[PDB]
Amino acid sequence: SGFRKMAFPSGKVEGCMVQVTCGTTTLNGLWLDDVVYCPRHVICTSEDMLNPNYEDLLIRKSNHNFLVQAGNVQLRVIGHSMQNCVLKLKVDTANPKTPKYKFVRIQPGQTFSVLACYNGSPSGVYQCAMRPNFTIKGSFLNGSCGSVGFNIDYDCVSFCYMHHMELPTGVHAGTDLEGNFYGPFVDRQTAQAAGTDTTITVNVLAWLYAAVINGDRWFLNRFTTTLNDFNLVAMKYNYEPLTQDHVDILGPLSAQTGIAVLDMCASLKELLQNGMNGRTILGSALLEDEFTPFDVVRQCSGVT
Amino acid sequence: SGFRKMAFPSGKVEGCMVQVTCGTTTLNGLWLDDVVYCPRHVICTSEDMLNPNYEDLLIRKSNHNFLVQAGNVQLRVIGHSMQNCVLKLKVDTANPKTPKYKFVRIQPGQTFSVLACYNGSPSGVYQCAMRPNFTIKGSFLNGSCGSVGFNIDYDCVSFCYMHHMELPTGVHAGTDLEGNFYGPFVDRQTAQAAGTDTTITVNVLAWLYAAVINGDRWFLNRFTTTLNDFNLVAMKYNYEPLTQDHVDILGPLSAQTGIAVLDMCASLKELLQNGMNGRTILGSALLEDEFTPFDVVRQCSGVT
Ligand SMILES: CC(=O)N1CCN(CC(=O)Nc2cnccc2C)CC1
Ligand SMILES: CC(=O)N1CCN(CC(=O)Nc2cnccc2C)CC1
Repeated sequence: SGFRKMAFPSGKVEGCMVQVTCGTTTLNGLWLDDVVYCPRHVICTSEDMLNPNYEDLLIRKSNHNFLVQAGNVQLRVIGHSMQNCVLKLKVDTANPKTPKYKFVRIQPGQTFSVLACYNGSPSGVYQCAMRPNFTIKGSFLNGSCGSVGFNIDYDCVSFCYMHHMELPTGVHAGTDLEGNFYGPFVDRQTAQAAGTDTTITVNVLAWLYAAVINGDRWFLNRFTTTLNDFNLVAMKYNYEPLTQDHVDILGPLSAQTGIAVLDMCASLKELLQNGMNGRTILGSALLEDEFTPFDVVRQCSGVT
Repeated sequence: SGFRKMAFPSGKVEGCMVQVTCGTTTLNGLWLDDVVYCPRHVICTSEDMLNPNYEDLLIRKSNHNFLVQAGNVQLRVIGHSMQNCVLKLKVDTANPKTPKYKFVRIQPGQTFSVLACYNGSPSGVYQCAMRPNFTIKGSFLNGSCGSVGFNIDYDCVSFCYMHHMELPTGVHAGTDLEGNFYGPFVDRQTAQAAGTDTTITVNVLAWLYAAVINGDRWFLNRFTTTLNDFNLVAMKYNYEPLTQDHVDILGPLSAQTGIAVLDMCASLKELLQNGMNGRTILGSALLEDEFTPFDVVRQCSGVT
């Protein structure tokens, strides 16, 4: 028992972190096989930042300008290329610590762990969700670019995010490992609109199931609702509309607790309409949406 | 910017996790140099659990009864001994992945990361605080015993906790790495009183400084208070009394923000007396006490 905002063990990803320096800029790189991936803005200077011409800036750079260091060992760069907003630096040595891995583009509302790094050195690990508006609310300071987000399925690391920027609002934006930004963001120091965000309804329901499993039950009521009725409340409270696909993903949790998904929706409806009345659920005084139904099942069964 | 409940990178500790089986019971062990540490209750059976005579139960066991497996490799046990509530199994091979390490007994109110493990395999990592009453509110299922808590100072891992039990209240208890329980707990399946707990005042203040640094400032007011006055409020709201030692530890945060510690106390006093009024601080709707002043400084400066 107990429910915590748990991150994946970061060991397999720590073994891939390197430092990348180009000119005066230092950030993090991800060394997998004989390739180091890093944000392309490592080639920018302070003036360039406002509207960089990345193709022109990269043409001024040669393999020897990319200084890549894995702790104490220096890597020899034998190729460089830009793919979307990432640079791929081919090195002459395959990372001996390369885990089994995949590059995946996650969906908004899915969760992942972030290994925050500075100068190629890991500082901490935390779990977070890709917001419906494609931003993440992380903890990143200057030098954290190139830190990655990932999930782990037994021995396979699926990298889903590489950190690129902090928007003027203090929220974070980045790319998949092919350098495509999540959301409308660009790697420029410009004010950029993040879409209207919503709360991830399916995750809040999953977390209400985690609460019941772990003994927090005060919010269960004598009511039920329909998807239509619930979605009118979700609309008023800026929650994602619930679909049958979300109900289907909550199936295992519904089966385990014996609480029908629409009955849990009626509990969530009453919490949205009345608040928590100064009470808590799993140590939180708000409705948590950073746990997917998969996360809840995994934590509640002890998956390694 | 951004502030997250960050755990230490778990790689150095993942490399130490092993599985220990004695009879029908399997739990986790910590392999450091040529010693494997694990909870002594690995030698109990269902009947024994209520009041085990550990000295007698261990006398029935020989080195060959302790099956220790590090992933796929089997370790050869050449000695066994009980120290307080831990067993130390001497093995014939020093762990090649042994990091620089220390065994420390943490103080109540201090924080640490837990690497939750099942069958010697890491499942996740989360940060938590040792409650003032010496319990932890973790996420542990059957098989998680032997999972450890730790802090990391650059390359040195200070192990401070080994998980032993879940109290009937769903809270967790364990020992330091010398097998001494934190708090009054014993390794028996008996109802056990956990002391009256309090909120870690110095940590809530540290977290209010983290909030101001990261832009959440709505709670700052035109008031000040004294340690005496603040401590009358702390008393009413079951917060730890604030001392000059706590004020001194908040010094760096006070210097960085320019907000005197007693002025932050007056903000905390108003939040205790009036609540959050449906607002949030760093994504939380309650007063968070799981970040020490050290944690706040480290996260706000990017320490690796
Ligand atoms: C070079 C360029 O066009 N830019 C504009 C500056 N950015 C730098 C940037 O966003 N850093 C950063 C990331 N995360 C947290 C904190 C900070 C300070 C990179 C992309
Ligand atoms: C052998 C003995 O005297 N006991 C009594 C049983 N306990 C087992 C125990 O507390 N397990 C556990 C730990 N954490 C979360 C969930 C569970 C189920 C070990 C100590």
